[PDB]
Amino acid sequence: PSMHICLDFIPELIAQPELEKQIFAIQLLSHLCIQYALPKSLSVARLAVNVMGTLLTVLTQAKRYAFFMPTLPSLVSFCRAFPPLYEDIMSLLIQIGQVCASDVATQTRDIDPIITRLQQIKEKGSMDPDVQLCHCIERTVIEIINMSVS
Amino acid sequence: SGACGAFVHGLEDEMYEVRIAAVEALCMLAQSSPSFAEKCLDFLVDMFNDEIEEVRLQSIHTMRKISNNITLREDQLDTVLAVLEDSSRDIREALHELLCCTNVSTKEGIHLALVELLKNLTKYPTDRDSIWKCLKFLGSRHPTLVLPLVPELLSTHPFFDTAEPDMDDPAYIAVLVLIFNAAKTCPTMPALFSDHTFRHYAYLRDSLSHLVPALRLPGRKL
Amino acid sequence: EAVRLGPSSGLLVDWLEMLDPEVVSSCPDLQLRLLFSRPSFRPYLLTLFTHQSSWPTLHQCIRVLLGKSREQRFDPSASLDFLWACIHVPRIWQGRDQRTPQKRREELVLRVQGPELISLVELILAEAETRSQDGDTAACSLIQARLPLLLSCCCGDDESVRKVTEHLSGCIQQWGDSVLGRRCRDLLLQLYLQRPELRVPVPEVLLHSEGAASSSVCKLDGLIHRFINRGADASMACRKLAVAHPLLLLRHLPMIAALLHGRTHLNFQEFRQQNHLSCFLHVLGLLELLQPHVFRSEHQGALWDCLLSFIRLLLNYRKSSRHLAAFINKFVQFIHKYITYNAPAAISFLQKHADPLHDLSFDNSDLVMTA
Amino acid sequence: QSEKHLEKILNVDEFVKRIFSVIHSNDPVARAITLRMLGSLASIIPERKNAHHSIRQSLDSHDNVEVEAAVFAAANFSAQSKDFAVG
Repeated sequence: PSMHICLDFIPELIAQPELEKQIFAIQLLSHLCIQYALPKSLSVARLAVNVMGTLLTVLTQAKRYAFFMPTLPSLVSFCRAFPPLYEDIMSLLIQIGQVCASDVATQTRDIDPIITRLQQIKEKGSMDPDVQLCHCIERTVIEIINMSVS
Repeated sequence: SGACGAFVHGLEDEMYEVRIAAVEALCMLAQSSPSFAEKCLDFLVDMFNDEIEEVRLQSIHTMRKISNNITLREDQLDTVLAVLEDSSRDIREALHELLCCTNVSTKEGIHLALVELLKNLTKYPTDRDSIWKCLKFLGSRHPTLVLPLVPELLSTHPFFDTAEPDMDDPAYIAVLVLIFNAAKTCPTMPALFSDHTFRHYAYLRDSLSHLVPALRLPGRKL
Repeated sequence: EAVRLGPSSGLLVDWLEMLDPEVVSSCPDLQLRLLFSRPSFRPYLLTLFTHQSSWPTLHQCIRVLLGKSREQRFDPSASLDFLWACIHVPRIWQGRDQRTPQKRREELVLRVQGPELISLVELILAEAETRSQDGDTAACSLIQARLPLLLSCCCGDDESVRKVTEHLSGCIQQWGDSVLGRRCRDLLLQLYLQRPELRVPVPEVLLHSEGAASSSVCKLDGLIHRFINRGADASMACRKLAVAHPLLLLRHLPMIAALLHGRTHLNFQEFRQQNHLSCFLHVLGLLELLQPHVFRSEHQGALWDCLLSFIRLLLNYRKSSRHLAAFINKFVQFIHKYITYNAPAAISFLQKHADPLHDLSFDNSDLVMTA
Repeated sequence: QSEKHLEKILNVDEFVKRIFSVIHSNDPVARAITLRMLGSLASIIPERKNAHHSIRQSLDSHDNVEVEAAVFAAANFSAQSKDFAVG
């Protein structure tokens, strides 16, 4: 029960030059928001969404993949805990998606996930990192939609 | 064949010793005949600004004796303001007994009466028992009229669940007991409750039973 | 188990906890028969087996007790609170914060299997048919009390779907309509359960989780009607929920009938923008979309007659029939309600006898007498 | 230890407030010590509703020492305070 105090050093943990510290801070804040619901928690979650959105344009592909693979369930839990953030998250997701839409078309692939736009989700191996990131984005959006609709 | 008045011309004519007899005849004729009340309640309400300590209590009495098959939509402000103009130590209990046995048309009158009782509580905390009893009677009379007002009385948030009020606050226990008394015949009362409302009901029910009734909450037992 | 030792029985109980550390240690069948049978020291031995047995043995006892078996080798009266104690063992919750769960969905649950849950619900519905002196309301209270653990042991949409699709036959001591109607607590959106509940027509006061959203939508619609972007879900989501889940609207009709009571205050009906024409048309359309629900069973007249009196007062206090489509829609709804059932007319005649003396025109005499 | 010298206290409200201001912490040992202290003061404040509510809330807490302290305080406050007994 003494985990809420960790919020007081969650932003300080974000402003770190190491990507692992930032990912861990984002995940810890995600769990704290899915556990505790406070206006301060909402402010820290908004700051985390902002610092995640500003890190999309200052990271290379090899770092973008490793930074945005674990941190998408964090956005899912942020949506589950804070309704008013929905739009922002969606916008953010869209941006990231479009970035991936430009990363897959750059180099030739083996599965070609571009034509898979007209596909549906099926309830419920070794691939390309960009294709894996696209699939992770799609899956997290599906979970967000299923949580908000139900 | 009737070609006279003495009903709308016999009130504001002379000293109140005849006004008392007039309102006595009025309540005596309204008790027997079930009709005639919908057209005399306006006249019985608008006679409150009489600046006389005698006509006020008599108006409370004649309204309490006719508190049946009557409505109240906008005539409440002219009959409730008798507690702010002066102390009226012996008239306040009569006014509270009147306000609880009557019926309210819409929820606006309920909200007005509630905020006025909260003002009387925060200004005069020496008669909290009468306030709790009148709120109990009001909740037992018509519990539906407060259903669209449950999330508006207590401070609740759909995704925050914070700002817990004080336990021993004489301002929140009144709303709590009113909700608990209106929770008797409501189909889905705990659908809009907060997290601490269940434990507040569990504590108030086991401490006192003359104001908080028994419910069927899923958290509680028996 | 055989001798009827009155006073010395407790002494034997001592020998059950002095030379026998684990209950299921020597013979499982005899101990299972002694604990769960078809006496006095039963709760003490149950507490001993709950707080003194190892976890593999406890899971084995749970899986052999809740298994598919019609031999009646286990008492469900003890099985229910045994499972409730095994789920709420104080060692499982050692020192975490007191009473801070997520009311939207419980995460920490006890996972079960298909046939295990099937046998569990079977024995639950079977033992709840005795009714020696409980009556009818006590059975519903017991079902509501044991519903939390029933929803906690499954924790899944597939399990809920498998539960709602299993409806037994018979006509004596069914007790299945209550369980099929209890789906409103889990916010179930299955059409089969809704159809079964509509066919059963069983009125229940069960606490629903989706009732809060309906109440909030109704309050928002009322506020938007009384004030005049909030009008989007005020007229499009309400009727959708009505045509999809009519039971929720039928149960919320009490608090809806208490609204729109501003007709007696403002008798002009010509200067109001939406506080006298929007909400009335909305509730009239909601009642029109529930033709099969207007002629339903009892426990709804207190709302039906209230809505009828409100509509009559709104029509009488109108500015000499200021609305044409609303009056025709109300007349059509009244005719459909009188043709679908005879109780609606017998209950509304007391108000019609007085309403027929207000208009006395060619409009009120319609029901009073393509492709 | 000093129980007989407890009724000769002039300022009781401030003392009880300073004692109770530490029961809202998240430390279970601190809450248990506060409950034991309140139970030790069950001879001078048998009508404080805040103490009754605290004992009622912390009686079914997820702990081991706080539950025992709540039981001790409940026995002390049930010796006197008929209302606490019936509650």
